[PDB]
Amino acid sequence: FNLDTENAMTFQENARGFGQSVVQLQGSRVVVGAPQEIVAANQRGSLYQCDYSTGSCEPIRLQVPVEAVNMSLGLSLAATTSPPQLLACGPTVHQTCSENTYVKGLCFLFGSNLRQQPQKHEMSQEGFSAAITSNGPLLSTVGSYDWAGGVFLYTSKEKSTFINMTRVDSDMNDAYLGYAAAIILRNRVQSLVLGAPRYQHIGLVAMFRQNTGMWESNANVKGTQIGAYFGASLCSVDVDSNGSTDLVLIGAPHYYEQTRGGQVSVCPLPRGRARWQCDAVLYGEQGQPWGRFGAALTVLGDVNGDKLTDVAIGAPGEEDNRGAVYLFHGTSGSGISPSHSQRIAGSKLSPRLQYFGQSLSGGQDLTMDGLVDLTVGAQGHVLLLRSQPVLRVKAIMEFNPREVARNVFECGKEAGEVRVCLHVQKSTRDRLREGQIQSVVTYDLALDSGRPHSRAVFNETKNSTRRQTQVLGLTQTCETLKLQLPNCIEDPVSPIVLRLNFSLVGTPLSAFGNLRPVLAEDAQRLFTALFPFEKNCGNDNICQDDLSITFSFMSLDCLVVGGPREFNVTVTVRNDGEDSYRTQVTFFFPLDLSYRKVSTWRLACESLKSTSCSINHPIFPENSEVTFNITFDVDSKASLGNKLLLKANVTSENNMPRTNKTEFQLELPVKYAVYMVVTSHGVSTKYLNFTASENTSRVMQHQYQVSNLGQRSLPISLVFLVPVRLNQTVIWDRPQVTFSENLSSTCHTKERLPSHSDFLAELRKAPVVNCSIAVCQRIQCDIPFFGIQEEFNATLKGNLSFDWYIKTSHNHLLIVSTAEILFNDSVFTLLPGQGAFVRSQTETKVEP
Amino acid sequence: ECTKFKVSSCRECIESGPGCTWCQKLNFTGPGDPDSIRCDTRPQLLMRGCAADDIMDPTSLAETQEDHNGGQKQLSPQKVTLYLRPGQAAAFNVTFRRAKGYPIDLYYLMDLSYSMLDDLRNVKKLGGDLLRALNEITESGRIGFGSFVDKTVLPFVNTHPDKLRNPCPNKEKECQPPFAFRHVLKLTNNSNQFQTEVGKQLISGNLDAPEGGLDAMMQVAACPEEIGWRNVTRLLVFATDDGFHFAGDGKLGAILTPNDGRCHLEDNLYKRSNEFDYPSVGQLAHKLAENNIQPIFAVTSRMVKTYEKLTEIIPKSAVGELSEDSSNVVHLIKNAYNKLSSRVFLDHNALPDTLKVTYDSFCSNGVTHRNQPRGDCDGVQINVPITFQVKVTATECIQEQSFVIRALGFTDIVTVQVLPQCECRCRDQSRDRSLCHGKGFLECGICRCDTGYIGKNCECQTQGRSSQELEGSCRKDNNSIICSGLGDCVCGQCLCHTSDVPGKLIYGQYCECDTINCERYNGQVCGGPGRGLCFCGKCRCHPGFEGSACQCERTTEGCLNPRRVECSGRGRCRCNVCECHSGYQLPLCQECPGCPSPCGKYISCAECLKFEKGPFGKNCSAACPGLQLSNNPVKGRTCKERDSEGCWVAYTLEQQDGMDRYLIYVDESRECV
Ligand SMILES: *[C@@H]1O[C@H](CO)[C@@H](O[C@@H]2O[C@H](CO)[C@@H](O)[C@H](O)[C@H]2NC(C)=O)[C@H](O)[C@H]1NC(C)=O
Ligand SMILES: *[C@@H]1O[C@H](CO)[C@@H](O)[C@H](O)[C@H]1NC(C)=O
Ligand SMILES: *[C@@H]1O[C@H](CO)[C@@H](O)[C@H](O)[C@H]1NC(C)=O
Ligand SMILES: *[C@@H]1O[C@H](CO)[C@@H](O)[C@H](O)[C@H]1NC(C)=O
Ligand SMILES: *[C@@H]1O[C@H](CO)[C@@H](O)[C@H](O)[C@H]1NC(C)=O
Ligand SMILES: *[C@@H]1O[C@H](CO)[C@@H](O)[C@H](O)[C@H]1NC(C)=O
Ligand SMILES: *[C@@H]1O[C@H](CO)[C@@H](O)[C@H](O)[C@H]1NC(C)=O
Ligand SMILES: *[C@@H]1O[C@H](CO)[C@@H](O)[C@H](O)[C@H]1NC(C)=O
Ligand SMILES: *[C@@H]1O[C@H](CO)[C@@H](O)[C@H](O)[C@H]1NC(C)=O
Ligand SMILES: *[C@@H]1O[C@H](CO)[C@@H](O)[C@H](O)[C@H]1NC(C)=O
Ligand SMILES: [Ca+2]
Ligand SMILES: [Ca+2]
Ligand SMILES: [Ca+2]
Ligand SMILES: [Ca+2]
Repeated sequence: FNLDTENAMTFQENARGFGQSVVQLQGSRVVVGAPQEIVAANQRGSLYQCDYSTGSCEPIRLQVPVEAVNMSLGLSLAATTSPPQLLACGPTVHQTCSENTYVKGLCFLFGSNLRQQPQKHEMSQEGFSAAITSNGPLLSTVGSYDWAGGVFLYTSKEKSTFINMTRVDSDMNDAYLGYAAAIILRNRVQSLVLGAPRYQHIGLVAMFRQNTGMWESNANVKGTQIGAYFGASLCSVDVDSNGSTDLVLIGAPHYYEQTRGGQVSVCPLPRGRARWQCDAVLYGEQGQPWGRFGAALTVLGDVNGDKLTDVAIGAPGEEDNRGAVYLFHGTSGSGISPSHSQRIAGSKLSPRLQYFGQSLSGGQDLTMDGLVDLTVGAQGHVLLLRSQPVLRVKAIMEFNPREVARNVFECGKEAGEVRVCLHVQKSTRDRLREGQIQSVVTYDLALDSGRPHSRAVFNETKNSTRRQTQVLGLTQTCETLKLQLPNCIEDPVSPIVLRLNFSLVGTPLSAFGNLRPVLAEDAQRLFTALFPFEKNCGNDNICQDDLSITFSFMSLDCLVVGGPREFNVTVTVRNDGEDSYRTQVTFFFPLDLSYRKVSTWRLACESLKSTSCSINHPIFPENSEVTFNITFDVDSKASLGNKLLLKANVTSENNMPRTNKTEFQLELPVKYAVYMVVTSHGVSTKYLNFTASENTSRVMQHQYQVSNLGQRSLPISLVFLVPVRLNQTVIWDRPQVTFSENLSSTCHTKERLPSHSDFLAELRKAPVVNCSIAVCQRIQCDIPFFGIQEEFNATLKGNLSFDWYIKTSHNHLLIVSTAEILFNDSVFTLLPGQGAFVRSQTETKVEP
Repeated sequence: ECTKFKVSSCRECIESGPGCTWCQKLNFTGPGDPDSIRCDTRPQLLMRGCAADDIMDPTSLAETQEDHNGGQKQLSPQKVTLYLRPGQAAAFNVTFRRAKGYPIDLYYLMDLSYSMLDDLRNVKKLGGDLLRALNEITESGRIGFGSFVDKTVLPFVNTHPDKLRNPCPNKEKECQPPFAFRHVLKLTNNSNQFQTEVGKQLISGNLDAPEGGLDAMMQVAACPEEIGWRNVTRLLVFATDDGFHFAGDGKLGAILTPNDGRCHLEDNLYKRSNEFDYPSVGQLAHKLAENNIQPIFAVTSRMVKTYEKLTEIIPKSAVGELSEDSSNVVHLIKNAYNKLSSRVFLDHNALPDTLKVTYDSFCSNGVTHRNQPRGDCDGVQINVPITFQVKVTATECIQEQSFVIRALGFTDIVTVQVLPQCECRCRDQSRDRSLCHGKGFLECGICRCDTGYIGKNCECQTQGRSSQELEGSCRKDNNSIICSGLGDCVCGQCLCHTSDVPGKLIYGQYCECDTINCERYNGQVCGGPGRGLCFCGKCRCHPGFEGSACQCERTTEGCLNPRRVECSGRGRCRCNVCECHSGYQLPLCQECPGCPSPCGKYISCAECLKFEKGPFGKNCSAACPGLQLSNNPVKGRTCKERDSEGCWVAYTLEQQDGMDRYLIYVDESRECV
């Protein structure tokens, strides 16, 4: 598939540890670390900058300090392309002090020239993993605070800030936080993800955010199996390329199963205040125990040419430690596909490769062909798996005439004509010139594929099959080949069918180093075209029909996405004039819907996406009418917009023009289901005594706790009704609404008069004291964004006024305040039954 | 029921389903009936006219071979053979019996970190007790000793020349330099050798908080001859008070070569320890399994919960709370041995996915498990037979092959030979050839034809054209197209075409059924091969699935809370998903948000029960139906209201299974206004 191995460029070096870590640099340069090559006294580890043009590597003339380093330099590397920066760190600097030999990190930052560079809590190994932020390098200390972990973020060589978790009862000891690090972009604001492969013994990965200047850990996930070593490698993936991170990949290379070793998991970014959780797990091939799948992670950009970021994953333990590398595509649903697209095996490359796939680097083009290149590390070898351009073939079969003449088939020299057009296209964009890409394609044409004794044969082979090969450029090419019918046909019920299936072989590019094009793995390799016989439903005339379609969401007012999950529409199709052959109805509908069933004719159906239903193949009689219930399934997490536009139009083999009634569209309102519960809380002052000797001011509070238990974030308008005056005497003085969750909102107050004038008798009838016995104020608070699964304590506070107390027959009275959550009914709704809890009341009882 | 894809020969009926049967009588088929009628469900065959001697399923069966002279056979039969059938599982009863007198080999592998000083002090005077306690179970026991600290490299230990000489934190004390593994004592039945060789050991220490003993156990498994294992019960006591290093930790010490599991012992020391990483937990677990070595994780209280997780990876391993000074080693060993011997896991060696070996377990003490992935039983007594119903389903008509069933922890195995019973043993071949028009030959009542002839009785030659009178009979009614337009009539039967579109088989008597026309779930017909198959508008599910498209399971139900009741008694569940009434939420209906607190209206109930007041006019028992008072505090909603006497009743309302029933606990310290 896409990554090349037949002509893979290889670097050799007798340096010990060469190929342990690789990073790409702008242009055609790769920096490879050799963390065990000894070059001087107390000096191990040197950089090797490798060039595609020179075909070799020479050491970077670095001026290592003299402080008895043994840096193991090249064990960790980092780089950025704009501005040109590259970071090399030596995690293990053996500082032989008077009593102990501590291990610290030393860090080199380079610009466009690798000539001179700056070099600037023990046991920290400061440069174990490295990243370059938009303000400077980011260094990870796996050993800070008894191997708990942490990172240093650098704005300048003099100023840096330490980032880590809060300490809780030594649960984070030995976790190795910073064993991997990554950068996640949130609205182009820098944010951090860190991994702890040893956390407890199961592993942990966390997100760090810059919440109002400070760095805080908001979410984290944990591993399942002991010793699976969850969190060894991290890889932030921006699948959609919108400028914001979507997923974080967490590798567990030592996950143990009976026939598998190692796993990686997908953890999409949490939304709002929701908890961070995994949703998928990836695995290597079966029968490869201890494969260490997930030891290396990298971003390859868009490899297949579909604007979705793809990942490669290293498996250096496979096939007796000769290793493999796995390519996974990103999916359009902001996910990663559960199965690998390619496996590269060290055996197929060279017998000399050991630990193949221990290191990966991708993101830039080194071959200057315009395609991202992946560089892979091995013990003493480095290979350049150049991404091959992806070719897709579009085949157009156009029979001439469009239909088989009646006299040609009705009861061996009878003949026809077909034009086959093969058009090769690039899915990717690159710098290759026109005419450079040459491909060799071979294809097979089959007339009546799937049937014995085919009804037609080709002219140039005199049988029902033809194989042809040619060298094709990147442009439209066509060839016309005649057809023959060896016999008359007395059962013209089904067309002659032509099948085309092909295989494409790409010629190596001589200029760019024997690079070959590759046919896409998901490309349509089988093409079918129908050569229909002429109809005779008339006085030898051509067939025609007046087919029409109408449908309605009968007895349905609005479509609720959150329930019910299935809806069906009474589609009716009518035919007039003459019989219609092979009537198919295509339904075009938003991507979030899916098709389930068709009921009531031999009616069968197959699956903006489309769905074609076969209305009683092959024929649909005169003046006939058919009604059926096309049943759709609505996604629970769907987003169809304000209205959903179902569009269906009918087609027939007659190919009649598009009359206005052959197409029908009817928008229905979309009203998203929400489920909001408002309840009083026990801390509310539910009871009070009675006070009539003199008026008093006593504070009481009613907390109408609000929750969003659905799956939609919505704007809400929340209203309290609070008594303020009875019998020209105030019951409340100043009701002040308050929110404890600091969410953005504004509040105002309005006063309205009581609905009944019978406050002298209503108290006698019932002891209720609400806005029908007293003047009440209306506090309305507008919230523009109430998110998913978030709660806030809407509380009311103010001083009660005993200026109206009535000594009625009942020895108690009830002050009642009601809070109801208003929402835009044009878009949002509650579910039946459970929707009675949108409003709530709290009563403060006053009696002896 | 017997669902048949256009079957036309005897063995095809067996391939086509688990419940299908073939019949051999010649009268079973008329001129207008296709040979596929031979294959159907057994009662329909009996109804149509087949007989118990004319029918041939053929049932999957087993043969058991045993030795009469062999006494106290721990695992029988010695070997079995299975004439397996696709879909129809064979069953056979493997019997296990705990034997007496099997000796024990005990190897003691211990952490020598500084926190293990007192434990090492106690252990060095324990050899005789361990050997005698081994003899108290079975005679002729043996003991050993082994020691580990950690890799001799940073960060795991500091590499300063002074500290390498003396790594233990107390500078004054005399301690041995760090080492990965040292084999101390040969497996012997002499206590003097144990008390001598162990007594030369000295304490040590590393810098990191975990230790390396996973690579020590990996060497204790890799060196059989040096350790001295017999072909007997082998025990490996592992005594640690803290966590372990495992694979991946070596990158901090610039170590990246995997541990290879070979015997690297040289002069009783694991030299070359720094050129290999630590092993993974899967390396140790797998390697101990292929040598019948049973780990006994003697770990301290804080580490017990961590080490329990190893037992999910390592069967035939036990974990016990080790004291801070290893005083309870003998009792822990005996309890672990009893747990290991009573917990008889019975599992096979790996086999092709075409075999779905499954176990039913009729364990001893009244417990029974069904369709378990591996045999499971506990409390296996001595000389008390136990029965495991091994259920083996094929789906392939496999080629003659073999696998091994083994009682884990024991050398005894069961060889299983497996053979395709899909061939037919019909005796009809002795009939005269006149029935086949003198061209073919008759078996199972169907005239099988050679390459030159075709048809039910070989009447139609392959060269001759199809007769129109035969083609006209392949129609359901006057309006039906010939073979429904998806096939051709060959000697009176529709030869179906094949479709270039993926997965569309065409079949049925008149070539009228397609396997793609059933209604879809998640965009796939019947949920794809993983849920069911389509038979022209009807979906048949595999066991464990139901519904119109096999989208609904009938097993491993998510409806059931751990109390074994559907949706906590307050909701039906159609298709494995609970449906609720009122403001109750998915999935187990355990809690109701939004519904106001009912505490204020149950005051009429709490006023009576805890205080034992008489009837409130209406009787108290009828006043509070469906509620119980607990003699112990319960967890849930807390509430406080005012009673009829003006006193604060502070009580909690824990909801329990059913509709409108709770538990109430009321504070006795009543306070009144
Ligand atoms: C995260 O880092 C902070 C400091 O940035 C650590 O806080 C120190 O913890 C040690 C532990 O004994 C204390 O002695 C220090 O007094 C603490 N310093 C401050 C400023 O509070 C914290 O322990 C680290 N947590 C983890 C999990 O690594
Ligand atoms: C540095 O590395 C050399 C080469 O192995 C070694 O001999 C020397 O002891 C090391 N020095 C320190 C301080 O680790
Ligand atoms: C087309 O398909 C047939 C059957 O799968 C295959 O034999 C043939 O090689 C294919 N054609 C090409 C050009 O590969
Ligand atoms: C159509 O929808 C209704 C309402 O959900 C459902 O009861 C019915 O079974 C569906 N199918 C048909 C054929 O009516
Ligand atoms: C289609 O479904 C509606 C309700 O969804 C039902 O009233 C109607 O009878 C159904 N149509 C048929 C043909 O079953
Ligand atoms: C039917 O609708 C589709 C929707 O894109 C359109 O392309 C097509 O031209 C319409 N008419 C026919 C006859 O298919
Ligand atoms: C006020 O209280 C009365 C009596 O309980 C009740 O009927 C009414 O709905 C309440 N609200 C208003 C706005 O009157
Ligand atoms: C509301 O207040 C109560 C008591 O102060 C508290 O227990 C609860 O958590 C608060 N609500 C939220 C959403 O935090
Ligand atoms: C309400 O009472 C509180 C405390 O009794 C007092 O501080 C406050 O001034 C009073 N008035 C208002 C408007 O809050
Ligand atoms: C195995 O024994 C059980 C009784 O323990 C019995 O029910 C079962 O039928 C036996 N298995 C076979 C295949 O007979
Ligand atoms: Ca994004
Ligand atoms: Ca892609
Ligand atoms: Ca390139
Ligand atoms: Ca101790």
